[PDB]
Amino acid sequence: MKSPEELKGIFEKYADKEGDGNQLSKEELKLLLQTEFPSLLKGMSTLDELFEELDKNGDGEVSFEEFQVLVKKISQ
Repeated sequence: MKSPEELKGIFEKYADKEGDGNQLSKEELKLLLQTEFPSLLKGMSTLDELFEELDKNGDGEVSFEEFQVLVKKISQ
């Protein structure tokens, strides 16, 4: 969605590796940049503050409602 089928993709590929492909988790956010740009998860203390930067109780999941702050991280 943020690019030619590059953002909505994570949301069906890794978001799908776990349950539906319309929700994410910590084991499928990292794989995102890794495929597109692994070092996109900077901001220091990353690998975790990317989860709270979107939701605060997803329960370890990130639906496309919280995966939006990342949608502006692919296009470029």
